[PDB]
Amino acid sequence: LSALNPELVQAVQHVVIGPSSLIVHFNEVIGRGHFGCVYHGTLKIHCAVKSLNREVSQFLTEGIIMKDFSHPNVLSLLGICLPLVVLPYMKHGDLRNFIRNETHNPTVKDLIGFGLQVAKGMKYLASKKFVHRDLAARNCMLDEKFTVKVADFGLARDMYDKEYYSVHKTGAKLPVKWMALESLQTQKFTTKSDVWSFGVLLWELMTRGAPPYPDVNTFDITVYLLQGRRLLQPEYCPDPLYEVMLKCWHPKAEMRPSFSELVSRISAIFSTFIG
Ligand SMILES: Oc1ccc(Cc2nnc3ccc(-c4ccccc4)nn23)cc1
Repeated sequence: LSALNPELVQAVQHVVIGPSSLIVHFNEVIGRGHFGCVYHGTLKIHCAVKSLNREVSQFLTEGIIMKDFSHPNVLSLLGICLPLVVLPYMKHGDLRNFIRNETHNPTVKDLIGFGLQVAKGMKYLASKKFVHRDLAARNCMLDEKFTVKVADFGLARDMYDKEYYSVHKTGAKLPVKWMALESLQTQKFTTKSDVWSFGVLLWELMTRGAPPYPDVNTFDITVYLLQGRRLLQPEYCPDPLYEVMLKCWHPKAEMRPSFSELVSRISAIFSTFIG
């Protein structure tokens, strides 16, 4: 109902996909989230179609807001099929699996570049006052040109790897090993807590997808961090990039670099490498 919407009525025509335009292939699964499976689709362009099972006014507004976001390093929304979430197909899947995959071998320069692309995507999102809440390598994806896109947000938001989410008093399922100290304490999320997660993501990139804090159990991470601890420097992580990570994990949220600063600092480090 258009009356239930604000003044975003004129935008509904652009976000809605007619069921005649979309072919969905329920015999080929390309992701399993807690809210539903995602399937190959044809819209002629290749797409990913997300099922939602395991207010309509609010669902449409979320889609309208999301479709307006456009950056080469942010996963776009193609539209909603009245429902089914229609996303661009990502040939190379999520970033964590890609870097753990022994088929491909990114160089250190390639890995830093993935980091830089994430930073640009987050710089965009931050400029729109959008807090991600769940930035991690598992939640970024690569397309056919190996272009990295910040994903897992808006209508695409889900837990795509349940192992890394812990049940809280609140009952909330939280990615504790990617969370800023203050978020673990208050469960509030800010752009500055996204910056903390970004630091962990950089660590993931430089270890080619190692799990962070393996010998720490769940919410004991707060105890671990408060002992005066941070993730160790990976072998092939350049010294200045480790300094960047430590800045992302500053105990004072407001002292952490902006995503704009991260793009600048990382572009510089990236530029020193060949191949
Ligand atoms: O080709 C595509 C496939 C799935 C999606 C949905 C989606 N949106 N955001 C995210 C973030 C992570 C993952 C994901 C998928 C598999 C394994 C681990 C994580 N999926 N995802 C979009 C396009």
